[PDB]
Amino acid sequence: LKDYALEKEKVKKFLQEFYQDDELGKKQFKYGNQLVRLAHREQVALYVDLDDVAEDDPELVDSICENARRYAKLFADAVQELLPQYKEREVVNKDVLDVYIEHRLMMEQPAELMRRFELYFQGPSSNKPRVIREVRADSVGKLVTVRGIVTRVSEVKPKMVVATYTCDQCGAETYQPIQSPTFMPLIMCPSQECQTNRSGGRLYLQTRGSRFIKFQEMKMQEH
Amino acid sequence: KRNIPKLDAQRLISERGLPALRHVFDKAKFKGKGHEAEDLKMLIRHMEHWAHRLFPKLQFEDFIDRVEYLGSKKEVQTCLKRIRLDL
DNA sequence: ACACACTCTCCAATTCTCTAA
DNA sequence: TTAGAGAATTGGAGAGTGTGTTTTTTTTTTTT
Ligand SMILES: [Zn+2]
Repeated sequence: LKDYALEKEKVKKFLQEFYQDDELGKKQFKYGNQLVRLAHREQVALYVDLDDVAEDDPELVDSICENARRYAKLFADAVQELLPQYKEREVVNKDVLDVYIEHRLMMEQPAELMRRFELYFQGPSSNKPRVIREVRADSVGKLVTVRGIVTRVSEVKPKMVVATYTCDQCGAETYQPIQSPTFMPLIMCPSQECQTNRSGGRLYLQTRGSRFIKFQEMKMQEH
Repeated sequence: KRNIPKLDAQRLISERGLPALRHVFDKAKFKGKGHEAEDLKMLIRHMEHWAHRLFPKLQFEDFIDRVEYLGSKKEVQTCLKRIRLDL
């Protein structure tokens, strides 16, 4: 397998150096500009285009198309590492969830809780759309493109991403990142003071601190 | 295994015991004549607060019984002679 | 895979007894 | 007189084991 550290540096190089002959050929480095907007919280999602990557490294594009999930995580971490370099400005406080984070910083002075951006791939122009019948089991885990008609859509629901608890006795806080479709919550304090004294303090979950994302379910059908 | 915590003499003469007691009241204030009830409430409030530092497992009355029994031991007298007068 | 009910064990707290401070 | 050390009895902290878990065809009475 590849060294994902080397791949991380290659991705950083792409973000740092790529220009699409952009802004009417003025070569203003589209992804650098995007990183400025992301750093100043002007924008949330970032759609990286695989046709741009193909100009420098088609083998990287092929590496992405199979086992896409690894490269999703990789690109997200690369963007988080590069974001402070494109910052120059202090942003105004505008969200209760971030007021909690600000209090947490003030008291301190995991990264998943702070990572307020989304990263998605726009498919390479080589890949023609499949019909819903041709997405067979040899395509598990691979990036695909599909075409059809929508039949049903749900309302938008809050989906849990990381839970935040508080302890009645010791005044500390704890975190629990969520990935599977289900989880089991915490009960009793794992901090060293409570544990060593066996003082039995309980954990209360805080909807003012935990992180949520907009989630919706949909169905699509053959022509 | 079975590392059960309990309040013995060495824990009682530790910093959160008598030394912390000696320093907790020098910030307090009391109102005196005709206010003895309120002063007692304040005193007991600080005492329950202090006791919870030393061993956060027992109720306050049970803790007082343990201290009343444990005060008999020579180990706390070796520290009492320092707390009284000076080290 | 994740919850009741039951059985069983070993560690060390509480008291008796003898002894010194 | 007051307090600590060595020996005996007993509680319970903890581990292990066993078990449970709308949508189609056909008849019968009474409404038409
Ligand atoms: Zn705690």
